[PDB]
Amino acid sequence: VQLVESGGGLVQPGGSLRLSCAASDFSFYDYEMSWVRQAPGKALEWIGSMYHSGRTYINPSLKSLVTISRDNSKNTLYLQMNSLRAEDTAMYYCVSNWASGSTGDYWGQGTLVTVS
Amino acid sequence: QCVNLTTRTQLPPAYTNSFTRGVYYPDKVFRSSVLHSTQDLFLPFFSNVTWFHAIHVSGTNGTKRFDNPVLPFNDGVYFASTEKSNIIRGWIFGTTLDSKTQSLLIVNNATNVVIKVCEFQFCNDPFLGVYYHKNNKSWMESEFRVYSSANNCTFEYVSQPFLMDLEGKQGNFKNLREFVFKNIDGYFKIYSKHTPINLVRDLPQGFSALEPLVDLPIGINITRFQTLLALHRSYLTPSGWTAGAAAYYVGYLQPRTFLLKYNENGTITDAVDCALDPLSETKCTLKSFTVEKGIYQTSNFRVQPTESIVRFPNITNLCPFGEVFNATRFASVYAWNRKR
Amino acid sequence: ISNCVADYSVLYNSASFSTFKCYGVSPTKLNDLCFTNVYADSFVIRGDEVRQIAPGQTGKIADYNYKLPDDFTGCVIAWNSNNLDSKVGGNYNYLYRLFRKSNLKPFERDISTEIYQAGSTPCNGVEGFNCYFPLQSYGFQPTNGVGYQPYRVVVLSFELLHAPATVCGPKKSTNLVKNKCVNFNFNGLTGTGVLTESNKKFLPFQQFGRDIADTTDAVRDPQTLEILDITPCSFGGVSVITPGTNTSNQVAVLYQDVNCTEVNVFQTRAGCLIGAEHVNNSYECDIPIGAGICASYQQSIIAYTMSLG
Ligand SMILES: *[C@@H]1O[C@H](CO)[C@@H](O[C@@H]2O[C@H](CO)[C@@H](O)[C@H](O)[C@H]2NC(C)=O)[C@H](O)[C@H]1NC(C)=O
Ligand SMILES: *[C@@H]1O[C@H](CO)[C@@H](O)[C@H](O)[C@H]1NC(C)=O
Ligand SMILES: *[C@@H]1O[C@H](CO)[C@@H](O)[C@H](O)[C@H]1NC(C)=O
Ligand SMILES: *[C@@H]1O[C@H](CO)[C@@H](O)[C@H](O)[C@H]1NC(C)=O
Ligand SMILES: *[C@@H]1O[C@H](CO)[C@@H](O)[C@H](O)[C@H]1NC(C)=O
Repeated sequence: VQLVESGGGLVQPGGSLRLSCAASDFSFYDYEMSWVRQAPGKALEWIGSMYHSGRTYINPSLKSLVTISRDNSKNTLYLQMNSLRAEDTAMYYCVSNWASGSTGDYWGQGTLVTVS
Repeated sequence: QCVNLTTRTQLPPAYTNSFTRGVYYPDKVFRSSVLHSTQDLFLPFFSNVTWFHAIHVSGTNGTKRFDNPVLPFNDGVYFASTEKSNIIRGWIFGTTLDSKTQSLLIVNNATNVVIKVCEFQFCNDPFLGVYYHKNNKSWMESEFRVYSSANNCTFEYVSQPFLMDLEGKQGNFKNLREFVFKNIDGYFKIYSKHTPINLVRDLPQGFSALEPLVDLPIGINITRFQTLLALHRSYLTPSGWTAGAAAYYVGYLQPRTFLLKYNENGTITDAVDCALDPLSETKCTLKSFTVEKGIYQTSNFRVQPTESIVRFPNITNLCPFGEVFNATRFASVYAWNRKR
Repeated sequence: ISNCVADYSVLYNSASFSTFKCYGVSPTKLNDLCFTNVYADSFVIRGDEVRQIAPGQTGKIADYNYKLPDDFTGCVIAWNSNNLDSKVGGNYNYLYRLFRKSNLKPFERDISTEIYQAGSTPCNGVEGFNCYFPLQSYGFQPTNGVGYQPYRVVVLSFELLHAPATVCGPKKSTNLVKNKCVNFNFNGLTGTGVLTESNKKFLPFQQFGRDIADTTDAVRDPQTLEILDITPCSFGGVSVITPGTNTSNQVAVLYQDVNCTEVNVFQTRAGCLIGAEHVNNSYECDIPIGAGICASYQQSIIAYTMSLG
């Protein structure tokens, strides 16, 4: 897959977690990016999104623990979620060209996380 | 990708003539035992077909050099080639062969022929070649070195391949694929078939009506062409590119009147050009392939004018306009002023 | 959409439909008029602001995001999708927009999101007060109002470019009946005649045959791919054989070269002779008919075979 994520594992309730997925060309991130996760038994739960300039809007339902850092030369973006609870034993995904439509986005694979 | 090798050789083409070649079915109408006369775009009998030579492998010491330039194409081309090895890959139909202009691509890809049309961004010199892939056990004949990147186009046509390796017998066929690509009223027509022929060079005396196999509904006013020839990478044998050779033809159609014979099964067996010889003109007027003895009035011949003559009197440097258009005041409607 | 068939008739019976709104294009004759290209649309917009997509109207969505053609080559097509995107707790996922620069020309597809100044305070890369973010959340719930729930608004637009046939309707088809005078339309080959199967060595690329003097006689079926003959059914002049209005009034009507099998009865080489008894006598030829047969009045009209002498 052209998009891989690093991070996760068995963490005591309350720890931190990170995911890293990167690209190469400056113009590949035109223009929208976001994040998503599918917990087993849970529907889609979008969190946040941002444009090229970096203006962000976050879903007010779970907007209390959102912190994102972005890069351009490295062509990266990181969704940082802290305070790992017991309801995150699922797989995550970062997406490039998220808003482009049904056939304008590329998906990923994620990593397994164990939470007690 | 986007790599150039043009070389030098420009050896002249030894002009040859096609005896009876370029006879086509300019309709989808069945006809049995009727001699029908048509006034369509055809290739005149016994005309100079450009005996082009592809990349010259003259064997004393290498020196492979390319002979695939851009030519002016009026209406169509009669294209034929032996290529016992599968060398010809496709065509680079276009108008300016640069950006900002639409172009047509034909590809062999002998699993599925691709007729692709996209506003590509061609690099400097377009050619072919073969490189490694290091995976999947495949080889690279990408025409993206011809077609750098496409944008603002959604024209694609992939069908059952017509340019197979239908030799299957290793000799006496030579896959003499004969083509005409003609543009009519913003519509593209292609006709072709395979002919087995034993001659080394030139063209034979045989007659073979050439059937259609695809019609393209796009509408590009194509002006400039280009052929493609398969090439292979140079290896450690005492950046290397483009090893190969071929031999291909180029023709040009002319508006002509043609009389065509039809078999009882609808297959065209013979044809006559109605503008070559007075004898052939006699056949067309009588609508028969055998004329009995006598004297027949075929047509009228007059000698045409040569130049142009214009004669005007010695009146110059006068323009009496404005005194009637830009006058201060005009007369009343019932008392209009008539200025001679 | 190009080199396809846009089944509009199917599209009238494809999904849930509530509101038809057409302007400049007839809604009943979409299949007949073949178009060139179709650029499909799919609105996700509450019905309150949908009615603003028209000249002489302004709105945050109609004249800002994605503009329909002024000369509407299509219809303002909006339906209802109340059962698509409803979730409990409020669907705050989709994106609003606050403001943009100014009025825009038709067909301006916006991708960039340059920062906007609201008053005398400049942004210069600053987001916040007087420099608003271009995103805000929606609200969708199964318990929300129908109007504020999402709508499936798939607006279809057409084009009359000068291009070969690329978009048109299906036009359907019918069945085939043989040995009867019918009216046929095989891809434009309109005519009347008798259709019967024939054995003609048609080439695969050849559609319909034609004999001398350009008289189509054979056509290949577009579906079964069979060779069918074409010939006009029986016609001809009608002649009347009478002994004059001085001896009787009985007449015999002759249909020239029309077989008696189709509309006493006697069949000749000149055609069926209706109203004349055939007798094996032979006298002088009184009323000439043809082919050595000619009738006479005895106590009825009887057709002989004329005696030479
Ligand atoms: C049909 O043919 C040509 C293909 O290029 C196009 O119009 C031409 O544009 C060039 C500009 O460099 C002119 O040199 C040619 O004279 C133009 N052709 C003609 C017939 O005028 C375009 O695709 C089409 N042009 C027309 C008039 O239909
Ligand atoms: C072909 O060209 C050569 C010279 O270029 C000329 O001698 C010859 O007559 C031409 N033949 C035909 C059929 O045009
Ligand atoms: C066209 O569709 C009909 C559907 O019944 C099918 O029977 C027929 O075989 C099709 N035509 C050809 C040449 O296959
Ligand atoms: C006309 O009628 C005769 C009756 O003998 C029959 O033999 C024939 O088949 C019919 N049709 C034609 C074309 O003659
Ligand atoms: C008259 O001709 C036909 C035979 O072809 C038949 O109706 C009948 O047998 C004949 N009658 C007499 C008296 O010959």
